[PDB]
Amino acid sequence: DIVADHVASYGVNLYQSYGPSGQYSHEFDGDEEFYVDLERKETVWQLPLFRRFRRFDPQFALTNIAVLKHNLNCVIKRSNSTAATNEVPEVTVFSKSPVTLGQPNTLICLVDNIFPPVVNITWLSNGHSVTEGVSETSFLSKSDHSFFKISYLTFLPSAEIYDCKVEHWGLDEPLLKHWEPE
Amino acid sequence: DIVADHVASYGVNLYQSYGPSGQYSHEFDGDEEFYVDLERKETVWQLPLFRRFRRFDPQFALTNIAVLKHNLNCVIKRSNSTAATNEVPEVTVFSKSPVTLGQPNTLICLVDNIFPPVVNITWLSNGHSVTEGVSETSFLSKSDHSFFKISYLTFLPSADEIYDCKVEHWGLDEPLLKHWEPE
Amino acid sequence: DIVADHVASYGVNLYQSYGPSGQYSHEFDGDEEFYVDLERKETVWQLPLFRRFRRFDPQFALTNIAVLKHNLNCVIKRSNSTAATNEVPEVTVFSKSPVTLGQPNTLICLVDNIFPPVVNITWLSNGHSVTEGVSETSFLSKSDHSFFKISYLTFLPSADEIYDCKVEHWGLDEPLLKHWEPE
Amino acid sequence: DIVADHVASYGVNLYQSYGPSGQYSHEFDGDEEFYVDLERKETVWQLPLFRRFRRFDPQFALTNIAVLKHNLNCVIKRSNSTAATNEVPEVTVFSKSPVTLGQPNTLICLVDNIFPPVVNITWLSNGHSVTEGVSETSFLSKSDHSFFKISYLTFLPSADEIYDCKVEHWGLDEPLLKHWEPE
Amino acid sequence: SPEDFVYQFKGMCYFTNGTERVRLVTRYIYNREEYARFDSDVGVYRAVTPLGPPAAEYWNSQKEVLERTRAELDTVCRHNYQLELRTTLQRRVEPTVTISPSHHNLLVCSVTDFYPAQIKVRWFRNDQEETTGVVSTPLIRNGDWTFQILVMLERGDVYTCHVEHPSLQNPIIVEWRAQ
Amino acid sequence: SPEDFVYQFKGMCYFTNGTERVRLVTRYIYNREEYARFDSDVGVYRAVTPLGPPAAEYWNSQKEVLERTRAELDTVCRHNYQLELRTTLQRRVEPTVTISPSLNHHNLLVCSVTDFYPAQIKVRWFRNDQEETTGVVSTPLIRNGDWTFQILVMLEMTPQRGDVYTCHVEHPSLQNPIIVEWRAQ
Amino acid sequence: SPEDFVYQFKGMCYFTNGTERVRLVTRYIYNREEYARFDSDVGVYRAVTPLGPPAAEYWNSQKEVLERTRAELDTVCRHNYQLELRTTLQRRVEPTVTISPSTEALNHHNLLVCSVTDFYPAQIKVRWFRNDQEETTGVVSTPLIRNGDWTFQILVMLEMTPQRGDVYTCHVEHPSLQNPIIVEWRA
Amino acid sequence: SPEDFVYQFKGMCYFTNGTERVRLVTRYIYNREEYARFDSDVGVYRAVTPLGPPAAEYWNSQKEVLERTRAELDTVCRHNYQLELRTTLQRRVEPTVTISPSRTEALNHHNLLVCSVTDFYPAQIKVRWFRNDQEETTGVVSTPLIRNGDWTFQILVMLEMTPQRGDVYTCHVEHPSLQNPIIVEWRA
Amino acid sequence: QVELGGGNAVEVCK
Amino acid sequence: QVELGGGNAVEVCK
Amino acid sequence: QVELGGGNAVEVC
Amino acid sequence: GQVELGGGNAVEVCK
Ligand SMILES: *[C@@H]1O[C@H](CO)[C@@H](O)[C@H](O)[C@H]1NC(C)=O
Ligand SMILES: *[C@@H]1O[C@H](CO)[C@@H](O)[C@H](O)[C@H]1NC(C)=O
Ligand SMILES: *[C@@H]1O[C@H](CO)[C@@H](O)[C@H](O)[C@H]1NC(C)=O
Repeated sequence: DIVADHVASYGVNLYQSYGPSGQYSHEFDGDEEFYVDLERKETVWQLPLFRRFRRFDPQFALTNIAVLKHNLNCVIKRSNSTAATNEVPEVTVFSKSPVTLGQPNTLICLVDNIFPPVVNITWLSNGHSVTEGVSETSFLSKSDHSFFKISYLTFLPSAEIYDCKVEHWGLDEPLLKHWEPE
Repeated sequence: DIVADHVASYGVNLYQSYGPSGQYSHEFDGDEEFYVDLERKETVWQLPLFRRFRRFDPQFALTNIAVLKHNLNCVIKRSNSTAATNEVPEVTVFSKSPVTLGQPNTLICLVDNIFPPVVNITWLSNGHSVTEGVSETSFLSKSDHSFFKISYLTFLPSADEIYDCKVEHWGLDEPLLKHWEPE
Repeated sequence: DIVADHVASYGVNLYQSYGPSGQYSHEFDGDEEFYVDLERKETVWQLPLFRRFRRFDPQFALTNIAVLKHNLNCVIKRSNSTAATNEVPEVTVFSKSPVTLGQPNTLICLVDNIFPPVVNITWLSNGHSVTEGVSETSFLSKSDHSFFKISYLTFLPSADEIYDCKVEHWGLDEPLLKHWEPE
Repeated sequence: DIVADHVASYGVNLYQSYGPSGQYSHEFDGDEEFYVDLERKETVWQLPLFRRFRRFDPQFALTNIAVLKHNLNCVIKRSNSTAATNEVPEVTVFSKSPVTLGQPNTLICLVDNIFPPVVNITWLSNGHSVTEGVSETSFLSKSDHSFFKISYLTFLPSADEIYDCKVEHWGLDEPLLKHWEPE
Repeated sequence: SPEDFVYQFKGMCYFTNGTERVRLVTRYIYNREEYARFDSDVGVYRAVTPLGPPAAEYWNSQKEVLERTRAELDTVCRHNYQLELRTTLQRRVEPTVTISPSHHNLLVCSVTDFYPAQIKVRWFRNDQEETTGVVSTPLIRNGDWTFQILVMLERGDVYTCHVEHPSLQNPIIVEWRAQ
Repeated sequence: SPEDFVYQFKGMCYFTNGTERVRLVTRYIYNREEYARFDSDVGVYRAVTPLGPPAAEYWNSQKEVLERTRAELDTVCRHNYQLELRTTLQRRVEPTVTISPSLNHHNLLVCSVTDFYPAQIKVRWFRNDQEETTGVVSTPLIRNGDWTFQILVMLEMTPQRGDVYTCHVEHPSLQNPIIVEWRAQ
Repeated sequence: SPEDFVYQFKGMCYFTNGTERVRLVTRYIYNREEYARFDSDVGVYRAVTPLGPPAAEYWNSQKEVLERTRAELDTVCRHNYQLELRTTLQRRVEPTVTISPSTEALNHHNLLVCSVTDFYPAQIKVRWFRNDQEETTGVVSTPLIRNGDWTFQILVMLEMTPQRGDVYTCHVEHPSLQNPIIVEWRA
Repeated sequence: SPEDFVYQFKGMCYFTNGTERVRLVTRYIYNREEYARFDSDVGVYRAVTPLGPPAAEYWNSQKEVLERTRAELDTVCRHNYQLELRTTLQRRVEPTVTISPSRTEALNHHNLLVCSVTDFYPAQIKVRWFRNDQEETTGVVSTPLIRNGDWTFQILVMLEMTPQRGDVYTCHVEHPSLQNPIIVEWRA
Repeated sequence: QVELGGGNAVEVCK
Repeated sequence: QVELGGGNAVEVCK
Repeated sequence: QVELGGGNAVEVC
Repeated sequence: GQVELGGGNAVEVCK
């Protein structure tokens, strides 16, 4: 609705009841700049260029998240304990670079329309679960106040079929999306 | 949310300023039952079974749509002339039946998350634009108050014939092309 | 006279006196879609795609053909027994694909301006009559109410064998021979 | 000369010696957007749509018109006191809507080729001058640096009422009367 | 991109346990912002955004507009549902089953053109129901009152795709052996 | 007839293809003779008549006065066009189309397309279903002056048999062309 | 030569711009003389020759026979076209192009035959190109040959004199082709 | 299905023409419905749903909260943008262009060449196809801009071609991180 | 579906 | 029977 | 915003 | 590289 050359989110605050889960992150033009590890009191920048030339006090994140815990206990009293509505997530798998059946690559599993922000995104290579070479982003905010998460997988393309397994409350069964070398 | 065995929309009324175009349709479990041709004062049902056992006065659509034109001039006046936000439509092309080189089939182009409801959905077969055998649905409503449209293309699967779906929307920067061909 | 993008003939029914004989066929843009074998009560389509996905009840052909025989006894009585005028047919022989001595091909014998629809089209290979690999089309209609027939001959191009198309008609004085040989 | 999709006149400044009368108005595609009443310090918009979404500081008009009075005293001295040439105005009267007895309408009197901008436009109904239901526009600018004015008269078409437009200008020798009546 | 002003009205009925538990929710939507709604559980017009109080409170004062709409749960929702029971909810379309692949393991069982949406597809190796490796796509709505769903499954063995549907008295079984 | 001395100033903006091609021309006019003008395409003040060199060169000598005028291409022309984009450039008035005549004697059928905005409009006459390429007497576009227009399209015809004449009007304010019918006898 | 009596009937449909402009003409033909015909534009049975008034006026007197015939514009023409739209009007066969001289010699005038032999439908364009220069003269093209089995064929010849490095190409355009087919021939 | 209660807050800055036109909108969101927001153009806290009047009226009564929020347009939006101007808005990643057909190399059977322009930043990019230096304005199937999420983008521009002889197809890519356009060729 | 075609009209004979 | 739909409510407008 | 326009130029008098 | 800042959160009145 608000047209602008650049849109920044200096304060993506998130706090939920299901566990002590929280998140403080900044975003610029849709990409995540950093996220504050609330348990470690640590600002984790998402780029080598950011870690060297930018600074952010991690304590201000814990201050803001602590107010969320207070404000959450306030709207629950006003809304007569209205719980969250489980949304159906949309899963998409694609590669970062063209596949050459031998050149190292990175698989990308984008899980859109996530709500509430509680999800498990695990990889599968020929049935078996992959645990190494897997990394994911934090909960990136959307315009409709939902979230989407992206999981990465550095792999070796071989003539091996990979799957992305998403577990969410809005789904009845674990959703698997397929990807294979042409 | 509202859990229910069946969800019906007895009165999907829509009126916009651009056309100025409008639409009155009923839906049951997400499928379009009929739509009222506002120019001809004619109820056009979307199924042979509906045309035989159902009747709907088209005058109630023109009466109801005329109230929308009235209600529109006030929320624009109350919202200080707040225009619509152009959304990026999502295009997907797939076939209606399993493809068997020589057996007649039908291509389906689903254009999801349409807003505002102004779009061109045209087909392309081997570069050339298709004009015969193309039919589409009206604007079916979505839960987030957006729309989606589905266009059909009756075709004959051949070894050398590649089809495309051409979608033109304001939310897009250039006409979006989705490709489909029998492997 | 009548300009049109496509001209279809849904009902080229024909009934003759000699001796007796009839034919019912449909045509689209000059090509034969199917023909009903009136003796076998069977619809014989002229394309593999047509034989699998299209249907036509042959009984409507035998029903309509009986009306021609009925109407024929009316115009024969009203026109004071005006017989048919034998037309001189135009014969041309050509191949379906370029001929390369050894590659299977098909000879085509087009017999234009056929009237009345009574003709014998036989092939000749080195004098002798050919019996295997011979198929022909039905009487295809013309705008001037005449007919034309096309006979095919799948053959193996050799330096030997000089092939001929033998047409026997009442309008001709002797059987007309059109010659063909691999250059 | 300069072709354009839209031509706007953001600053139709006018000052003369006679009154001494002046005018500040804005125009878009030949129609008057507003005019500033220099004595009341009020921007008078000419449309309901303009009064709700637009604003203009009247002080910028009085500042600019005051410079005209300054710039005028120089060009009279530089041109050796070359006075204005009275042009002959052309008057035309027509109705806003098709004329139907009993149904309210509005008469329009166009006075073209006005120079200098000093004119009296009064209406006459069967001889006596009408004062109620009369409103007019300001001096609209022309490409040849002359002006034209439009006077309106809302009336009720009747069989026994004939209207006139009376124009008094220096370029004319006598008051010009243009006639209009329901044929 | 020319500006556009959109206004919508969607009188939606929610049916549960037949024509018994019926809920009517009429939504007045400006562009995509729903500003006023009527709820059968509430009984009156409620404002959803500050763009709605001037309209919801005016519609609650008039008894001819609030009584005509409260009765619409019976004259629109339950009235039209009696015709859905003889046409829509009676529609049976038999599904067209086709199995074809896209050392690995990827078998695509395409169950196409069926109505209604209730359907169960099961994979069977010889006669062993495959409870692992089943990649199923969500129900695809073709838009012509038919559906479509593709169920994937990741040494001489006969794999079969079993499709059960209300439009079928007996289950459809299609087999496919590796040549 | 008393003598009169008139002085005018017209700051005119020319828009093409939106805010992409904009040209500003301010005109300093004495009576009816324009003697000095500034052009955004040229960039400086130009003298147009011998009454202008003393004024054009004085306005070019001042650098803040030539800079204040050059910036008006953005602060006046392009600034107001964003305000025309929400009021004027969105104004759509649907035309009220009416057919009425001015028997075997030739007469004239007048299709009065009245009160419409903007100016782009196309009117066509139709006898039964044959577009009338002869006998169409159209008046030029009439500017009512109150942000509305009107045009009168006449048809010179003969009312014979049982033919239905229609007037088809196309206008941006219309989703479908407006059609008004008129039947003989 | 035995005498023969022929009777024909041709229910022909004429389509233009799709199913928008559709015209039905049934033709009652005796031998080669069409004596009575029905036209959807006319609306009734019309006699074309003096052999037709006794039949055309009788078929117009019965209201069930002309009403059943007037309705055939929808149950025969427009009904079958919906089935032609998914079978016949979708049939696309791309042509196989072959170049060969009609006797191969240098500096000796010859004729190059560009054989376009198996294509459908009838719309086709053939152009000759000598060294990427379109030969607008010396092109002898035969009319469209109807094979009769739902295929067409056309033979486009070029009058030329073979040289050293002249490269002739034959450009074929067809609705079944997104890009034109080009076949070359070197001396 | 376990119940969950989510609360979020989004302090968003909107930049146009640099720091000239900057707009601050803070959003207080309960579950998925934003119930209270502050707008720098408005100047005060606004209630968006009936869940907000008790919060909007309390936050406007305190004068230390309305001055702290109006100043956030300068201490957060314009303060961080001066830091984005030397790191993020200067980030230039050169795109890697690759041409390869989908179907295996056919003698003349139709094929489609996929020009994958992968890993580039920022998002502004223009790709054009050229058959023998003739810009293909028809038959070019381009995918929407893919956001990888690791500060890189990628777009795949496909061409529906027919492999003849000689045929030299090129994919022209222009990007702000490139002084001259990158061109990759492909011969039949 | 089932195709249809030109129904012939019967003439008064004998 | 004859099917029908929900009646829309008029806004304060003018 | 506030509409405006047409700045007039002063002459040497 | 100065000290970055962001969204100051507002506290709601609850017991
Ligand atoms: C596409 O839609 C626009 C309106 O959004 C219209 O102006 C244009 O003519 C359409 N293009 C085609 C090819 O139909
Ligand atoms: C116009 O009216 C004024 C007085 O109102 C009068 O002095 C003047 O002479 C009139 N104009 C003409 C041309 O007579
Ligand atoms: C903003 O825009 C103005 C005029 O469009 C320009 O002069 C200025 O350089 C731009 N950038 C700023 C103010 O940072």
